[PDB]
Amino acid sequence: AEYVRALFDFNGNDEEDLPFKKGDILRIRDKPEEQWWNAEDSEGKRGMIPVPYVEKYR
Amino acid sequence: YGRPPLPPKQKRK
Repeated sequence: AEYVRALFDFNGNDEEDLPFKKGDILRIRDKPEEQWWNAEDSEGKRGMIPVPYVEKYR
Repeated sequence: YGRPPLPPKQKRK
């Protein structure tokens, strides 16, 4: 799996967004556009995340 | 680096 680390808190705005906290590790499910990816959190919740707010995590 | 603004959503099918 591909993972990213949150650089900032993301409260989200829209129903489809996946909120997260600074430092969280998120799994990338797919990449429907350049700056918004579909991710999954450790609780199994899914949604859109802003790519500028994350870093590759390996 | 700071906190970049939230990116626009392109919302393409």
